[PDB]
Amino acid sequence: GDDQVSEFKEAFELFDSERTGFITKEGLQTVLKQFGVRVEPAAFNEMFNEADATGNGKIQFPEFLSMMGRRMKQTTSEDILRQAFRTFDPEGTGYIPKAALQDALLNLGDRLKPHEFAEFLGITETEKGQIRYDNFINTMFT
Amino acid sequence: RRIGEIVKVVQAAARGWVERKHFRQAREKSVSARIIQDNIRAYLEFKNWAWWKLFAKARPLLV
Amino acid sequence: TASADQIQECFQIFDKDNDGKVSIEELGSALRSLGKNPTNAELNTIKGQLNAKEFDLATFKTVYRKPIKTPTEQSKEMLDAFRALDKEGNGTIQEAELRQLLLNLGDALTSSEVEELMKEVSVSGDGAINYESFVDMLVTGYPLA
Ligand SMILES: [Ca+2]
Ligand SMILES: [Ca+2]
Repeated sequence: GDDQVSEFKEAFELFDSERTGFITKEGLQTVLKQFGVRVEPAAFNEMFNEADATGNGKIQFPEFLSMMGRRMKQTTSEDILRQAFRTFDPEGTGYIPKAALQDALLNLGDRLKPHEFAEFLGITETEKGQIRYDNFINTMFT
Repeated sequence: RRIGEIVKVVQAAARGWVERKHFRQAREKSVSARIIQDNIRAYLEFKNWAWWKLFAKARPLLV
Repeated sequence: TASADQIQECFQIFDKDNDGKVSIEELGSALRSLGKNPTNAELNTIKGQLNAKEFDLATFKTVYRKPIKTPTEQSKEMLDAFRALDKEGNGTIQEAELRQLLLNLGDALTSSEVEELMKEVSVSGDGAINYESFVDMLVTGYPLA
């Protein structure tokens, strides 16, 4: 009963390419090599231990799910984020005037800080007063 | 007279419609802003997280 | 009828500065936003009872959950009103008369309110509007998300 969960389960399944139902340290090393993600030794132990909440050396799906959910639960699907930008760009321009979003994202809802809104600009304000927002979206769904 | 009295219900319902109209606009803007905020805040929190990098690499392979 | 989550959402939208308070001058607007339509008299009684210049969410919930009329609860009275104003017996009223009544009598609306209402209203070549269609717009238009 949720699209986030199904996506996390699909990912876990790809990471379980031995089909055992769990990820060992040995297996996680292989997964990182497969997908070309580089992690230094300290960061590897940290990431494994983050996922392996029971500390038994094996990451079960529910453990992975809990961890990914904690960090990603407030994200949405690509389509929902696209539509949310479309509120502020009713035509299909792919561009929103930076003074228009700024007042929206800084004043409405759970207001962003100027530094979060500045990091956001660091991604998608390619011109001087215009935000492309696809530069942000595509960094999450490449 | 009696006309002043009978139109008050029409005035009440008219105000209602105007406010519901204004509110749809304001709510659409706030809901959309919230989705964007939630997504930015999350991304900035996990962008350098190894599990994110791995998940992001796997995502195109998922149904 | 608005859920608790919808009532909170609405309140938060009105509470632009996020201090947990909304001006009493916006209580009518906030109630109306969620599909309840107090008359000026009714709203004034409610405001007087609150004896406050602002209200919080708990208050808004309490006020909103009272049996203030929804738009369908006003259909009969509205159609009776318009029928009593219907000179020709053809289901129409002149838009000019409608504007005058809304603006100059009773719980008079503002000019801005009247222009927003009339923007969505079809006027014939003799200046007539179908008042049941107008009532229908008031009752069914912009429903709860
Ligand atoms: Ca475990
Ligand atoms: Ca306030």
